[PDB]
Order: sequence, then C-alpha cells, then structure tokens
Amino acid sequence: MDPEQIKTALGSGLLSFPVTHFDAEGRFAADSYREHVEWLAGYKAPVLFAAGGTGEFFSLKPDEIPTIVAAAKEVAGETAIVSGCGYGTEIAVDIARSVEKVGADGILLLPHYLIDAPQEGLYAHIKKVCQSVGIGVMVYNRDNSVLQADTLARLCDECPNLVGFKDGTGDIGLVRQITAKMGDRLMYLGGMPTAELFAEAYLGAGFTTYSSAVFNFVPGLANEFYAALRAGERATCERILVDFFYPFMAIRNRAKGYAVSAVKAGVRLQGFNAGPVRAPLKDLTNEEIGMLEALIGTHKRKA
Amino acid sequence: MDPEQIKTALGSGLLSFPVTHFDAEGRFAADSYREHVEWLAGYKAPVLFAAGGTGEFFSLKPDEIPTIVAAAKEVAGETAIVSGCGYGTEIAVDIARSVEKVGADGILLLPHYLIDAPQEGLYAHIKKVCQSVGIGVMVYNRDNSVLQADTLARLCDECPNLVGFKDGTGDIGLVRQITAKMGDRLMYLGGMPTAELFAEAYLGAGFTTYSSAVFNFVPGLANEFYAALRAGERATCERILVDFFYPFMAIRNRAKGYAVSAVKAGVRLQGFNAGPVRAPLKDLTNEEIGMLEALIGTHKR
Amino acid sequence: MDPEQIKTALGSGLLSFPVTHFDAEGRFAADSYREHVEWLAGYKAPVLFAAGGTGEFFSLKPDEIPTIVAAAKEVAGETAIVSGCGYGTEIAVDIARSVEKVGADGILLLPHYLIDAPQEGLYAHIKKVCQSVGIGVMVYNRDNSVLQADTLARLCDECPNLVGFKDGTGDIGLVRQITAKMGDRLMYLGGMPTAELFAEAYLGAGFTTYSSAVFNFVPGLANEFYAALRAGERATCERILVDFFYPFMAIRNRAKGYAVSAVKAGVRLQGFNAGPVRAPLKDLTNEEIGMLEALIGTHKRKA
Amino acid sequence: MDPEQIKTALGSGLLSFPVTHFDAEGRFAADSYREHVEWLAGYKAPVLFAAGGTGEFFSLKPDEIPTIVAAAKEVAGETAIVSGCGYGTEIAVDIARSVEKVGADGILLLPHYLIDAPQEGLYAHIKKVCQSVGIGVMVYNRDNSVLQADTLARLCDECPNLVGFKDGTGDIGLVRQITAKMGDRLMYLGGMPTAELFAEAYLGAGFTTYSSAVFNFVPGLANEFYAALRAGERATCERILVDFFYPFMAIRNRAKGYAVSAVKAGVRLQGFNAGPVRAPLKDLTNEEIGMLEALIGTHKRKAW
Ligand SMILES: *[C@@H](CCCC(=O)O)C(=O)O
Ligand SMILES: *[C@@H](CCCC(=O)O)C(=O)O
Ligand SMILES: *[C@@H](CCCC(=O)O)C(=O)O
Ligand SMILES: *[C@H](CCCC(=O)O)C(=O)O
Repeated sequence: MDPEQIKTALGSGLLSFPVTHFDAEGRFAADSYREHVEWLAGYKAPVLFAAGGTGEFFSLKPDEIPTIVAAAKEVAGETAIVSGCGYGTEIAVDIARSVEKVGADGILLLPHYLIDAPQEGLYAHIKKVCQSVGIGVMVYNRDNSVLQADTLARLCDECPNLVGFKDGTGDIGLVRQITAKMGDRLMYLGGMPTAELFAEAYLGAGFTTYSSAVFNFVPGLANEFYAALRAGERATCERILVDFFYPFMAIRNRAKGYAVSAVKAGVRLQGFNAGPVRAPLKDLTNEEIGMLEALIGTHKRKA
Repeated sequence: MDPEQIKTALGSGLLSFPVTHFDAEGRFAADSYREHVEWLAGYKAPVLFAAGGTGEFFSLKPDEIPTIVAAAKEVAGETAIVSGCGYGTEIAVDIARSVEKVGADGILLLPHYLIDAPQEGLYAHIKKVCQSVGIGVMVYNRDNSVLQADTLARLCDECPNLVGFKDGTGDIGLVRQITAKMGDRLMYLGGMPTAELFAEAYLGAGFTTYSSAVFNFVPGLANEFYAALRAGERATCERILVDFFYPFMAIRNRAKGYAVSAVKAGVRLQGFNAGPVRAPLKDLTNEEIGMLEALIGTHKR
Repeated sequence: MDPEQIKTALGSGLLSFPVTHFDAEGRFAADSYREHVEWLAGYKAPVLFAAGGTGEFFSLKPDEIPTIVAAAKEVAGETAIVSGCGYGTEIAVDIARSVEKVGADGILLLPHYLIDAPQEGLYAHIKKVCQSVGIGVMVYNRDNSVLQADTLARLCDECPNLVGFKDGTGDIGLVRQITAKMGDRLMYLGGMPTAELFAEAYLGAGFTTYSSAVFNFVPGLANEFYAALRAGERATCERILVDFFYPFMAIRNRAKGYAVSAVKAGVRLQGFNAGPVRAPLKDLTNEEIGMLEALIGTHKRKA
Repeated sequence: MDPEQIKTALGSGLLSFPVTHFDAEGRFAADSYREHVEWLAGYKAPVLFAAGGTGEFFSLKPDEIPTIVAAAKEVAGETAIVSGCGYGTEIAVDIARSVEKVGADGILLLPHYLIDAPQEGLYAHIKKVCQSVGIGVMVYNRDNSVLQADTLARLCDECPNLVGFKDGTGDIGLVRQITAKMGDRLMYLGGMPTAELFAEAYLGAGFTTYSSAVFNFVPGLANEFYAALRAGERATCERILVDFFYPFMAIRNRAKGYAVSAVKAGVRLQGFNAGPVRAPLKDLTNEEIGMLEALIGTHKRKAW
C-alpha cells in the first residue's frame, strides 16, 4: 500500500509488535510465529510491526528480516505490515529495499549504530533511507538518534513518504513541541517500554495511539485499556494500571533487556513456542517466569 | 489555615512563585517585593509561594525566609502564602517553625542539600520536618530527592498535614504511578521551571494544576493559556506555545540558571525593581534582555 | 597559619576526614569526637578536615561547625585543621568567618546548594567567599559545582589564598588539564569516595595526595597503602585493593549514602562512640555491620 | 599470528587506527588508503586496526570490511593488522570469520547494537564471537557494552584467544579493578577519544599502552608524546598537551562525531585524499578545517 494509506492505518487503532520466534538452536521458527500472529489477528490491531525491537530486530541478520516479514504477511490478513529497519545508511538502505520487495507496507527506522551524531548527519542518514524506497517511513527517536523539531520538519518537507514518528525518549517537553510544530503532517506513536504507563500523558501531548508490547500475550487486556483510554474512562485505566501494569513493571525492572524478555516469556506462558531470546538478552529465571504466570492469572489462554 | 484548607486552595487554580527582590548591594527589598506581589494577587492566583525556587530560595539565609513571607502576607489578600523550606533536616525544621510563626499557610519542602540519599533516609527527613509544624506540607520531587510512590504513600499515612506533591523531574512515568496510587489523598502540582510546556501531558497524568514562573511578568498571558487548557481549547494553547513559550525556551536554554534569571529579567522589564540575581546565577546580557523585551511586546506594561 | 603554610601541609602526607559523632538524641558529642580524633592523630596524617562531607557537613547546622572545629583543634596536636564550608554565597561567608575566628587553618568549600550554574556565576560565588577570609581555601569539584581550567585560573589570579583543589568528579580528562595548566600554583587532592581505588591513577594525573575516609577506622591499612603507593610498590597496593577495597566497595554500594554510613559503621566497630548518621543518610543494617566486621578482621582495634 | 603473538605485538608500542578513505561517492578508496597506511608504516606502530571506530566501522557494510583489511595488509609490512568487528552476535560472527579468512591477526569487538544488556548476555554474546575464530580477540568497554571485572574473568577462563581489553568509558575506578583482577592475563589498551589526554593516569592504572587517533595525521608528534610518557618526561608530555592536545580538544568538541571527523580532516590536510565521512557523521566546515590546519602548523607534511 502507499504512504498515505499506511499513515491512515497507523491512526486507526492499537499497534502491536510481535516477538520473533526462535527454535532451541536460535533460528527463526516460522511455523510458531505464524501461529502466534494468526492468534493476534483475531484481536484486530490495524498495524503489525514485524521485527521491531520487541521482535529483536537488533539481533537479526539482515537476510533474516525479509523472511520474518513474509511469514507475518501470510496470516496477517487485512493488517498493514511494517518492518523494522536500522543500522547505518548502507545496511539500512539494503534492508529497506529487501522488505519493500516482499511487500512490506512501510518501515520503522530504528537508530543508527554506536555513535552520537550531529543533527545535520541524522537528517542526511534518514533522508537517504527514505529516498531508497517508495513505501511509508516511520522515524524513531531514541538513544543515539533524537531528532529535534526543526530537523524533523526539514525531513518531512523533503520526504513525502515520511508519515510517522515513534517516540522512545520519554521527553514530554520535546514530543509536545514536535506535535505542535508538525500537526497532522505526521501520525504520532507512543513507543516507550510498556507504553500504557505513558498513554494518558501522551494523549495530552497529542499521541492517540502507541505500541503495546503486552498485547503479545494479553491482547484482550491491552484492547480494554486502549478503549478505556479513548473513551475517557479514567477509573478503568487506573484499575488496569494498578492491577496489571505496575506489577508487570516490577518484573520488567529486575534486569536489563526484560522489556523484551518478560514479553516473550509471556508469549511462551500463553502456550506459543516463541523460544529463547538471542544473546545478549537473557531469558527470565524460573522464579521470574512463575511471578509472571501468577500475574497473568485470570487472563491465561490455557490451563 | 489548616492543612486541608491549603490543600483546597492549592488545587483551585494557577499557581505562582514570585521572584525575590534585591537592592544593588544585595539585601532583600521589601517595598519593591510588596508592590510586585500585590500586582500579582490582582491577577487572582489562589496561592503564592514566597522564596521558592524561582524566588531563589537556594540563595537565601535561613533568617531571610520569614521576612519575605511576612512581606508577601502584608499584601497577598485572599491569596494564601506558602513558604519555601529546605536544606538538611536540622535547618529545615528551624526554617519551618520560623515561617509558621509569621503565619505561613504552608511549606514547600525543597530537596535536602548535596547528597544522594536512600528512600528510607528521605522518609526520615521529610517525616521529621512535617511533624515539627501544624500547617500543610507539599513535598517536591527533583534532583537528589525523588520519592518513590510507596515511600510517598508511607509518609501520607504517617503525616496527615502532608497534602501536596510538586514535580520537577519530568519523569512522566513515575508521576502517573504516584497519582494512580495516592489518588485524592494529595493535590498534584506541575513544577517544571517552564511548566506550560508540560501542562497538557501533566493533566493527562492526573495533575490537579501547575505553577507558572512566567506569570511573574506576563500574568495575563499565563492566565490565558491556563483557561484554554481547562476548557480544552487545544488550538489556543498551541498558538501561545508556538509564539511565546518555545521562543522563551530558546532564550532560557542559552545559559544555566536562566529558568530563574530570565523570569527575573522579565519582571524588571515590566517596571518592578526586582534587582539582580545573587551568585552563582547570572543575569541576562543586554542582548538577551532585548530578545525577551521583543518577545513580551504586546504584553508590555 | 598563613595560606602558603596550610598549602605546604596539605601536600606533605595523607589526609582524612573524621566522621562527626552525634549522641543518640542527635546532638554533637564532643567527648567522643576528641577521643576518636586523638587516636587518629597518632597515625600522623598532617592535615585534618573537620566537618567535611565524610563528617556530614551537609547535615550540620551552621552553628555546630565552629564548635566541631574547636573540638577538633584541642586534641589535634600540631596536625593542621581545615573546616568544611558551603551552601549559597551568603551562608558560606558566614560559615567561613565563624570558623576562622576559632583557629581554622583553612577551608574546604563544598558546592553551593541545589542549582546548576554558569561558570561566571561559580566564579563570582567562589571569589567573594575567598575574599571574606584570610586563611587558605581549597575548592571542591563535584556535582553542581565543576570548575573548568580557565575559570579556575582566573580565580587563582584574583585570590592568593586559594591554594588547594579537591576533585570529586572522577573526570580524568578535566583534572589532568587542570594540573597541566595550573602547575604548582595549586595542591591537588584526590577526593573520590574511597579514593584509594583512584590514587594510582591520580598520581599519574599529577595529584600530590588524596584523602582516605577509611583512615577513620583502619588507619593502619591507609598508611600501609599510601606508603606502598609512594615507594612504587604496586604489588602491595594491589593486594590491599583486592583484599580490602573492592570488598568494602561491594558493601558501600549496597545503598546510597553509604560512602559515609559504612565509614561511620567502621568507626563504631573499632569502638569509638560515633553513633548514628543524621537523616537523610541511614545506617547499615546489622547484617551489613556483620559484613563489615568480618572484613576489618585482623585490623580490628584491640584492647 | 596466533593469540599470544598478537598479545605481544599489542603490548610493544603505540597503536593506531587508520581512517577509512572514501571517494566522493562514498565508496571505499583503496589507492589512497594503502598510500596513507604505507606512510604510517614508516613510523613503526606495531599494530594497525583496520576498520575500527576511527575507521568508521559503524558505517561500513560487512562485506566491505574484508576488502579494507586486505588493502591495509598489502602495505603494512610486519605490522600486526587487527580488524574491527561488531553488532549483534550473528553479524559479528560472520565478520569475524570473513576477516580471519583474509588473514587478519586479530579482531577488536565493538559493542553490540542498540540495547542495554545484562552481564550474562554480554558474557554469552562475546563468548560466542570468540569461539567462532582462532585468532586473537580484543574486547572493548564502551557505551551499551561495559563488562564488569567478574564477567571478564569468566570470559578469560573460558576463551584463551581473548587476549586484550580496550577502554572507552574513562571509568578509572572500574579499569583499575579490571587490571588488578586479571593481571597479565590481558594486555590493556587505552581507548578514549584523544587518549593522550588520559595516557598518564591510565599507565598509573596499569594500562599496557594506548591508541592515538591523531597519529593518523601527526604521527611524529604522537610518537614523541609516547616516548616521553614511557621515559617519565612529564614536562615534555605537558608541553605537548598544552600546545597541541587541548587546542585539538577544543576543535573536536564543536560538534558530535568530530572525534572521527576532525582526525579525517587532519589526514586530508596532510595531503592524503581520505575523502568525506559517511552520514551520520558530518565533515568539518571550511572554517574549522582552517583552525585545524593552523594548529598542525610546524608539523605539516606538505605545502599546498
Ligand atoms: C518499539 C515498541 C516498544 C514497546 C515496548 O517496549 O513496550 C519497538 O519495539 O521497536
Ligand atoms: C518550583 C518550580 C515553580 C516554577 C514556577 O514558578 O511555576 C520552584 O520554583 O520552587
Ligand atoms: C578506538 C580508538 C579510539 C581513539 C580515539 O578516538 O582517539 C577505535 O576507533 O576503535
Ligand atoms: C571529601 C571526600 C572523601 C571521600 C572518600 O575518600 O571516601 C569530603 O568528604 O569532603
């Protein structure tokens, strides 16, 4: 589909980032993946990010990305599929063209690798990756790639296929300036780890959707929080935050990387063979897994 | 008034923090201060925080604190007056008691001095201060003193006169957890130095109200933003953000401390002899003062 | 003494910062202070910092400091005495003066309160404070008060009594530039928590000496380490680090503020009546004091 | 060579990291690259790192790194050639084997990509890269990959070809702990941007040597600071810090990424056609290059 169309889809509901399934030997497990992505389909997320950060993008071989994307596409049905992209320009450009060719509906451009870079250089990097493909591009402020409002405005004026902005910084002052400056030029996506913790402040800042990583294993709970959010049903959001999200937070905050590892542990506990994380993440301990299973509780998928 | 009356007043509208006036040699300038605070109460702020952060508390002798609150009280009117408080426990207590005596309606407890501290140490600190007076306390999250939700809730149980929380961390995740937990046990105050930039997200996070530093010199514009915010006029909020606050932001970010120095310069430009900042702040250059003068423009008194 | 005399004394041996004894009701216990300090003089440190950070300057009332400094000077011997100083400019002079009038040989100017400030502002603050007295001043780079080399040079050419420089930043690049630019105009005191971990590096960076907090309770080990350091016996320095210091670090790292707390726990272990820390510090749990007692071991003071 | 041999080479002198030369179209420029590297050979650095960070590793395609290592190997002489390597485990392993295969004498393993990771994960990732090759491996503490002393011990016990440790943190407390614990099990390389600013404190902390980005364009000056350091000529070191390094430091701090861009501009100013940086770095302005050229001064290799 074309950039305005993916842009419209980005603004039509909740966004989900499927974990990437590995077998015991750490290779992509395509059968398990599709199974999980077919189950998630029944909850009608309007866009699926294939091989985002929740899907361990930063551990994928570049030649694995198009394969994971095409697996998602087989069973996604009516759902727009966006692929992770990143690294420096030369690799990002080759990934981007590889996933356009397998029918991706857009790319999510995660940060370049290792260095701190001036604004001039970011602009130069992102402009060239956007110019390498015809499909929709979402940029992604975090860690070593943080676009200022001025710089983002220049990219938008020069790159019409640039249609969205994912935030992972937590920088409220900055993202409110970005939405004021750009208005409806971009779709704004909340992208913090466990974004429901931020959804209500971000609405206020002008973000009406976010990525929900926990949708991976409790989508009905994630769909309820989202509908509560958009309906102004504040007692309901608060209940779900105190009862599920803060307790999930405390498990997540036990180790670095658990913003991905606790989520994939959740998938497995709900009966999907998602398998281990790739190093250098580590998987939850048996105790920790037990704490997660207990928390899932009434929202268990099987016995 | 008692803790619960200040609690109510704290949530009843826009809050402000008058800068502290000095003459040239350096001492507090009571006549000027009184004439500035009186002009502010006229723009109907419910609460006024004398010698707070914006009022250069961090640069004030313990002895000076009661004189400033006293000055403010003389001309406040219906507006309630909350006093800055701070430093280590021993000095904080002494300051707390001194301002209660001159009739402070409340304390804003700024962080202790220098050290990092464990949560259990912060608990002891803040407890000891709350218990030394009978008026209401507002704690203040920023820098080397950041209360976690559970620690905070322990204080709220232990100390019924702790009625308010001010944020200056911008940690939007932490403060939504704090409101979600404590609920109506506390009033929640937006406290970033230029809080209009954070006010729409703060209210999403459940925040009762926020404080406007720039109210010091453009109270009419602060009040404009504030009413549009409460009535949901996103586009008016947005115009005032783009035309005034982000340009103010670009002046403030030119130097450290200018969250105070540029507000103060703002006040001088409107005809109040606020005098300079005390070291180690520095005043705006003549260039920067003119930038700010140009930006105030139509609101010029 | 005059400023050049405390300068001299400062670079002539190993410095330390005695903890302040409080009785359990919370007041300064000058009896135990003198009995603790008397014991430390016998281990021959040439300058002594009364009411500094290790001595909880940050929790002291401005009135308690001359009292503490006097309590120190009485049993000090010919050992020199430097007082803490700090907070805003206005409180800082009041404190500086008050401690000069009770014989303080000099002053350690801890950072101002709370705010970040511009270099020019740090300059006006420190300048005025140096000019309020006639005894020697040593500046202290940490947290919200970090002087760049050019600023520090300016203060040195304005205030002849400013003669020492304590680092608490751990910034090698900066303090090497300070010692290269300033030369022997300043005496450079290594000032990290548990500065021994840092001493071998700070010598290479041009630092005359450092302060030992653990001198407080194991001043035998402190002189053994300092001595080996100066004679170039690396294998002996390295022993005491692997055997004492990285274990003491693992305890000190259990909690915020334990850079003082674990030190004041060590003092009470050797049997001095130090008593509690003042909030917002806390004391080590008994389990932790047990940990500490096992580590002090052979060095435990004996009747 | 084998790992102990590269360990020895690493310990034996000043080390350097050549910039990677690109033509105007951003492609690898090998004629210019080997020309520059032949010059660096005259100054006898015992180890050369091809496609390290100063060499813009983080902007190279993996298929480019072997070609770069082979180019430098043509004209390096008896200098050890070590290859950059990095990203996450799968890519890192591939790069490692590709450069082993073109004859690299070791690899320097830059951090994995993007994420903060627990110590157990770093252990697992690094162990797997080391096990993929027979050549010597140097680990590199910086940014999102900072090994503790106890983790590195466990890697050292498990991976005999892991022989070196490069520091990019400036965390003196932690790097002293690491040398105290590991001893001569490892050689220690100082690796801060503009490491001369740090060299004297790092030896004190027991670091076997360091690497000099600026040696790219004033090797003569870098060699003399290095000999002065090893002979304890403090005054000589200090004159070179005040006259050249802090001034270079003021140029380098004008923009992010100029720890690499300022160095490449220096190479260009000495008549080696290094070409531009790849985004997201940016090149010094014409003005800034002017500042650099005046600073180089008496150390010019050419007249234009
Ligand atoms: C972005 C989505 C982050 C969601 C979360 O961590 O909870 C991504 O994975 O790329
Ligand atoms: C808290 C921040 C208030 C800023 C304002 O005046 O609105 C303080 O200054 O103490
Ligand atoms: C490490 C060399 C660092 C030297 C410098 O930046 O000055 C690398 O490039 O891999
Ligand atoms: C100086 C810091 C000494 C800390 C240590 O060696 O642990 C001070 O307290 O003022």
